[PDB]
Amino acid sequence: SVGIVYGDQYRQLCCSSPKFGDRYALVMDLINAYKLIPELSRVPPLQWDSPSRMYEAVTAFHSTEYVDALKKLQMLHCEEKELTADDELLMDSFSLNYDCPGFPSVFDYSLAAVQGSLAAASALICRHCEVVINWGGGWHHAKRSEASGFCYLNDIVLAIHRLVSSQTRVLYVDLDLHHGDGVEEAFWYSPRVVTFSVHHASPGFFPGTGTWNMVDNDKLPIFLNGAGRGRFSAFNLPLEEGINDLDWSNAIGPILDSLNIVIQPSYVVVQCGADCLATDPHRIFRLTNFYPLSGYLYAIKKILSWKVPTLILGGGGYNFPDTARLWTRVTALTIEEVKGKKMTISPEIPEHSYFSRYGPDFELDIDYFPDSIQKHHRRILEQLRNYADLNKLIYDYDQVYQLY
Ligand SMILES: [K+]
Ligand SMILES: [K+]
Ligand SMILES: [Zn+2]
Repeated sequence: SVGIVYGDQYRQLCCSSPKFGDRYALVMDLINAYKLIPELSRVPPLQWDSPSRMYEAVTAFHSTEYVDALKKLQMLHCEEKELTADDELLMDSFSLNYDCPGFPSVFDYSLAAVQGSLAAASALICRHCEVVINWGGGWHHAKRSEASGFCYLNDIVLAIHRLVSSQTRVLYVDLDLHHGDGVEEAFWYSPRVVTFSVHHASPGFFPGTGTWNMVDNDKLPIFLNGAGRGRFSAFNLPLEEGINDLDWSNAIGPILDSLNIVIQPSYVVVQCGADCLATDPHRIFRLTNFYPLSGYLYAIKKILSWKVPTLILGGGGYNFPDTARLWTRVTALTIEEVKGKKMTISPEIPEHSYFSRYGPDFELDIDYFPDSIQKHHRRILEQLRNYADLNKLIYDYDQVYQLY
């Protein structure tokens, strides 16, 4: 069965932030408008028996000082008076400012994503669901003691921790426009959680990592890829702007297949940030949600074909209607692949709460008309072999080679 995280309180909290506003409501309501909810298993967000238990859970990754500061940020933003100079300095020291501002619900909002992704992980662990979706989660940039890119708590890292602690190996796949730095860092030293991010990278583009390592020497630059026992276990594919569905699919396809073959993961966690869409305000990549093929749908279908318990998460995407259009198709596709039953989504957006937001055409398709990679493939193939050799993994080097 395919599970999805939702709930009345969950929805309210996920819609309480200034940056993402009511995005989660549009997503879930569009899924509902397409009559998909009865096909899905409702997974309630996790709750804790006490403040201490909650704190224990979140500090499994985050520092106590950082969690304390994030809690204080909420309290301060629920008061009339301005922050003191000392409190400003404190918040700045955790990057709780700039693109990670405070707001009255900042702690509750951030924690909600954690509640949802932990619950999703548990439903996979006890085998209640074969796949679980959490469109309220996917906050890949949050660090141990730093907020980053409107990510305050890293629900992904905490969920993966739960999965690995349930030998267990986890494959993390980050499809967002931006490098999955927080998750990559969290597992930099662990061979058990392999991370793979495909993203745009270019000078001055956030967050700046996931590409060639810039250092003071004249040698050709190279990629960092993990450390200690985690050497070779962090994979990255930076792509130039403008890439379309087909080229993006061909770029990541062989990599995904080779990773599954070599790693043989017990769980897959996929971050499906929707900011690669051609209609995203970034205007960097040109992916679509087309399903006659959308790069996103191509990747998800491939991952699902592995029949490995899978967690599907959200992430970036500041065009709310088109993010909803994409995730609705991802959800329908997941039902179809898992349950082996056909879904017939009307090409026309059905009347519902937010119908008006889908102008002007009101169709399910987004309103859009559509050497380096070979070098990356060779590099990645070499890294995969290196990872396998270091971890004494069994597999056919030629079969994997033939994938590319
Ligand atoms: K990414
Ligand atoms: K790793
Ligand atoms: Zn992003």
